This record gives sequence, structure tokens and C-alpha cells, in this order.
Amino acid sequence: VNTALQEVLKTALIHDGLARGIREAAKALDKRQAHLCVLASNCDEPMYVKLVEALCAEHQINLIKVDDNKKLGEWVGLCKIPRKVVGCSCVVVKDYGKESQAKDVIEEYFK
RNA sequence: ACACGGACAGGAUUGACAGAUUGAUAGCUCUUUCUCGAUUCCGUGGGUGGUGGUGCAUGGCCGUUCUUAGUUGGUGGAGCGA
Repeated sequence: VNTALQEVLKTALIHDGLARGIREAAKALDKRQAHLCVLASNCDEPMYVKLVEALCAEHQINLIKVDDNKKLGEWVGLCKIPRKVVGCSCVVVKDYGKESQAKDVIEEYFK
């Protein structure tokens, strides 16, 4: 179910909890402070970015996958609702709020 | 300053060491290539700022006629009337 991206990300932007972007993801992985990693599977061909795929096998990070760039850019960050299209490709969530329905679905996804 | 659109987390873009530059220890810019991460940059519209004009569009205030001793109603008289 997709409330593992609806109930954590929209409640996570309000708390200085997003590290959105790609080089900031590399500096956040070297901080050892990645707790939640939303990848991309949308690319020109996906073999061009292998750094966030391999630095978690050095750094023991949880990974949750998605297949989309534009619905990723509609999950997190800003947009007009002639429309301001930006697209996000990798998300490090650094911090959270206090949640009682959605701690587990980001927590227990270790398969 | 805002709004429309271009841009844009495959990064809008702020800061910056040495070296040319300069009168300069102005990342000013050019060489050079790191930091930052949607406040920000591109053209429009509209604005803002002015100890810039016109005291001959004006107020406020001040000088001067004048600190000389002048100025005006009401009822009554004069005049059709000023």
C-alpha cells in the first residue's frame, strides 16, 4: 500500500526532514544519517547512477523503491496546482515526526 | 517589492582559495571548479529611489507692507442704487 509514501513524506517535510537532491544525498550518506531512501527507476537508462545503490552496502541503509519520476516529484517538493514541473530522483529522509500508524511500514520493509 | 510566463531537485542558483586584472586582501571579471539547495535567477508589466527640475501647479512655515495704527458688523439717519 502507498501510505508508506503518503503518510511519511507529507508529514516529514514539515519538520526539516527532507534531504532532496542527489549530491546532498551523497553528503547525507557520508553523514551516516540516511534512514529512508526513495530511489528512482526512471532514467535515460538506469545504469548511469550507481552511487546511492552501492553506498548503502557500505553504509547499511533501508531502501524502498519506486518506478516514477513525475509522481515522485508530486510526492515530495513543490509544484503548481504552463505549470512548474520539477522532478526529484532520490530522497533521503533524515528525520520524522511522531507517528502511530506509519512507523512500521517504513520500519519493517527490510526485505 | 509583486503577478504572468521561461527555467528548475539529471539541480534556480548564493559564497569562494591561488593566478591574470585593478588604484585596491572588489568571486569585480577572466582563467580555474569547490560550497549552497528553491528564499533564488530570464523577459514582460507595474513599481521604487531621487538634496533631479517648475516656490510660475501647491500646502506648512516665514519675511514684508507693519509693528505704522489701522479694520468691521447690529439698530438708526441719507440715497431707487453701488
